[PDB]
Amino acid sequence: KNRAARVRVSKGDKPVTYEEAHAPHYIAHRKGWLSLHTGNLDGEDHAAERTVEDVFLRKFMWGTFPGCLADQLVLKRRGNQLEICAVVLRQLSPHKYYFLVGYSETLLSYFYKCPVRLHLQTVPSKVVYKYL
Amino acid sequence: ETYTEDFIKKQIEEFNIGKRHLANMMGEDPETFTQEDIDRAIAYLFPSGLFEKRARPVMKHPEQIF
Amino acid sequence: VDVPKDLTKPVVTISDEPDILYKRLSVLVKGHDKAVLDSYEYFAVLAAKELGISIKVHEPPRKIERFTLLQSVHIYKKHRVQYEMRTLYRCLELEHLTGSTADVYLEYIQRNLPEGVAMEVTKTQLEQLPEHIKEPIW
Amino acid sequence: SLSEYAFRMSRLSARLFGEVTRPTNSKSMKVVKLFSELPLAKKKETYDWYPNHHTYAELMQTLRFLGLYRDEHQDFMDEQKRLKKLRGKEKPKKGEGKRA
Amino acid sequence: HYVDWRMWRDVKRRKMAYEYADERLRINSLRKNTILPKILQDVADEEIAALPRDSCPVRIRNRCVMTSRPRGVKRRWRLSRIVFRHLADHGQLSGIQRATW
Amino acid sequence: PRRKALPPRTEKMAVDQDWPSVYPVAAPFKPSAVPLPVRMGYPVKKGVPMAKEGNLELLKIPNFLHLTPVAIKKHCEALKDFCTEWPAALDSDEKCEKHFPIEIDSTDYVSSGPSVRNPRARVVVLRVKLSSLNLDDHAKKKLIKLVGERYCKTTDVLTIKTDRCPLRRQNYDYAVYLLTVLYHESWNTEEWEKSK
Amino acid sequence: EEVVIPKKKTWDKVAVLQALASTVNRDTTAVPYVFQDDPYLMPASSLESRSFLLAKKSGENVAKFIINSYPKYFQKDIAEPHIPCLMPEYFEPQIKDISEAALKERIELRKVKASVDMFDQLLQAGTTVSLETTNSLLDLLCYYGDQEPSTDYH
Amino acid sequence: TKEAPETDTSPSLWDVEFAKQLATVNEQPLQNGFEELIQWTKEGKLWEFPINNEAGFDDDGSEFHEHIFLEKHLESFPKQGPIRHFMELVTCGLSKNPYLSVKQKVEHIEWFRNYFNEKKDILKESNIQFN
Ligand SMILES: [Mg+2]
Ligand SMILES: [Mg+2]
Repeated sequence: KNRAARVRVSKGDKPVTYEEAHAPHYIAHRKGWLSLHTGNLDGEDHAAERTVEDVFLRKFMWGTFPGCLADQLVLKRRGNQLEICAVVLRQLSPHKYYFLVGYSETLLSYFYKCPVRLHLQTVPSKVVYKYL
Repeated sequence: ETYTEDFIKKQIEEFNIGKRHLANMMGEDPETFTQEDIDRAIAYLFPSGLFEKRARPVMKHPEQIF
Repeated sequence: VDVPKDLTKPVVTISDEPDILYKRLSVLVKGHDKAVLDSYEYFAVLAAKELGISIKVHEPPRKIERFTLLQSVHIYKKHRVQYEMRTLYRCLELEHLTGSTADVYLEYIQRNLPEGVAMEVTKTQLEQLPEHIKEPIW
Repeated sequence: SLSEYAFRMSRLSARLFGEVTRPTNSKSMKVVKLFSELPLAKKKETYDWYPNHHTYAELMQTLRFLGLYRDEHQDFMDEQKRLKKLRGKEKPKKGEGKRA
Repeated sequence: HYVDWRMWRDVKRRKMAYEYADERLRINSLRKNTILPKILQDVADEEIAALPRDSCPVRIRNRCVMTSRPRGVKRRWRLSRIVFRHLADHGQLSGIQRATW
Repeated sequence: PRRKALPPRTEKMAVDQDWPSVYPVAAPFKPSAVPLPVRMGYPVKKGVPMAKEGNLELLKIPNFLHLTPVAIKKHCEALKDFCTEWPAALDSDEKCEKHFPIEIDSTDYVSSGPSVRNPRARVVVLRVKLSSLNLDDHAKKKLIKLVGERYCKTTDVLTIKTDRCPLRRQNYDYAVYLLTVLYHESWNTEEWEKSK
Repeated sequence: EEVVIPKKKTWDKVAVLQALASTVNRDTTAVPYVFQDDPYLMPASSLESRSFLLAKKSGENVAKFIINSYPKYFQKDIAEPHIPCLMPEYFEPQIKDISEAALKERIELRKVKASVDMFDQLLQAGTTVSLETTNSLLDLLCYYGDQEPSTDYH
Repeated sequence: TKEAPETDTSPSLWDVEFAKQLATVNEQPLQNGFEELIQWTKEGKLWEFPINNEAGFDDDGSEFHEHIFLEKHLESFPKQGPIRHFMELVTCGLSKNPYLSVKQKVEHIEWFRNYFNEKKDILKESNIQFN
């Protein structure tokens, strides 16, 4: 039986998001990609470098906004701009979100030598697609 | 997910207002803005290459959705 | 009511140097999503018509690169997972435009290049013969 | 297998296009190839194959000590190491191992 | 802070190979031709053979940059098949999908 | 009491507003700013596509909200002052060839990333028809033997591709140099040519 | 026959962005652009409008404090063209010799105390200090009043 | 008004600080997204459009003939013989290398010049005279 990226059936009490509820064979069919760049197009270079950066940004944001992320990050690249779109919860005070936004954008801009921006969308709770 | 009649009445009010907003974005007459124009405008503003059309962005009348 | 009274326009200086003449500009965009290329085509074509640039469009054949990988971390050789990368194309062909018009149009559509879309713009410039070649030395 | 006219015409085209002018065998032509490209060890894909793991690990360790990054994995390792001391399974001092 | 000692040895091999690349190139050019005297080429053979062993580029191994796996690596992403699939199957690799045809 | 989120500002938008002011530049989808009841997501059985709030699928899309037909027409009206007029005399391609017999091809590559470098951008291709050059019978015969496959008899075009210099301006100056030495050597007659 | 080629037009690197910016006006339903466009993060008063920006600026100061404290983590330059404004800053003098050229470095960094000490030691040794440099030392002392300028953290 | 300016005037601490007080009177937060792009462009963070893949990289102002004609650097080598034939292949390969600067290409040629000087005795045995 296949396992890769499959939330297995339970007793009907496990809430799953839309992304978590779709196995890998639905990528490009019912769900899009979590990162968009030109590295994987035919005749394009630097796919390896873009990949390492994406893996780091996901770990950085997970530990920088602990317990706040309500979904996976969406990483977008246009030119030399880097946009990070995250869906967060409404538990931390706004002051701490503004501190962490100013802190993370500045730190990542100096780390990867490019203008980085972080767009936050807050939700009252984790959006549930179904109960497995 | 049960849907009451007061909930559908609110969804129809939002679709009529959003339909005039969409016509305003595309610079078209809100009166003669049909569902075919809505589908065309949504495909341009929110381009989705997902193979399954049922998973693409949609803005239809509530009676055709719920 | 709270509208600006006078707006400062960016300074465009007319130089004394002659401008470049482009016989053709072949803008080839590549992406993974056909619908995104459709929206970009509509935007780029509408932008060219408003600026008075003659533009044609066609779709080169897509490319699909596929490769195979083992499915298990250990043994089970006869069980694989296959992946692919789809590269879709859209070619905008612009003709008979000066260097100043090409710089404005390209800057406008390059800044609005959606994420995940690359561009390869081939510019065919018109030049006159060098002065040394117009006649033999002897 | 070329006439004297064709041979002299090919030597003339070689001088204009910056090719090898003297008659050179296939072995000696490897010298031209060697200096016409970068060695494999000098290509960026080669010497920058790995990301600097020292930088990433050291940076995130510093941010954790600064209280700005929460390392769940490191917190897990710390808790396991703390409970092993209470259980008597502590790391010995160098030179003071069970074999002395 | 590299994955393991084997990755650390390959890191040092890539560093030393980069430092001696120009010298090895120049000495090799003296050996790869039939123009120079044999007496001079025999001396060049001894010179390049006396350079440090870890300067030889054939000793470099393309290992997975996240797990140090020495085989099953895809060169374009520098990832082992296992790590590549983990990222691809979660939709984190731009434009990569399962292939059916 | 906990912080209560404000209602979305779409409730304050008029149906006759100036939308380009809401999305002036490319920005990610924001449910609280887009006054459209748009839904996205493969629905569950007897369900509906998920609403826009907290919808990650709408966040993955490179939207064109900043490029509505109304905005594009206003943008292009301000960009007309930057354009120059194509010469009216050059009405057809045959007329351009008459006055401008040389064509120079170069390519620029737009990718995403921190580095704008691309080694393919240095290549220069120079095309010219030998009919445009002042070549007699002897010179045109000698020029065709010197260039070899760079000349196409069907089209009568000489294609010189240069890419051995790091920069494109260097490969362009080198392409013009090659065309100059080829032209002057074709007119020069050596003594060994008598043995043809 | 002769064709008249049009004259070239030139503009600054931001002229096109400025032309597009002239087409849009202020959005009256939105809060200023500096704030996060989100109903939970938007300021709901003039007090939060001031404190939210101070919290964001505070986070930027903490990031710069870390970048300047651990510069070796931020020295890998992958940008082309180079971006000088995204590199760490070095506020410490790198010339450890006692001479005039070493005093001028501590005057550019605005090290009031170190520059005075370097000046005293340089003077006691008997070496000549130019007049232009002595004036450049007064400009630093006379401006800050013989006090160290503000810093991020000591 | 002052007909001739003092272009070489020194930037004293009093003049550099008064210029910062004039940058504070027009200091306002960015009002929209265009102004953020304009600010990043002036600072140099954002790429300039239309895209130029060679932006900020001029190979030391070198001309094409400095990369392609390297025989001027072989004036120290013999004019005939195997060493001339060998160095003509080195310079031929270097003249086709777009990844090296003129400075690096000369470093290669300078290395061979010194190498053949240290091997003069060995070359004399083979009837080759290198200086
Ligand atoms: Mg199976
Ligand atoms: Mg091997």
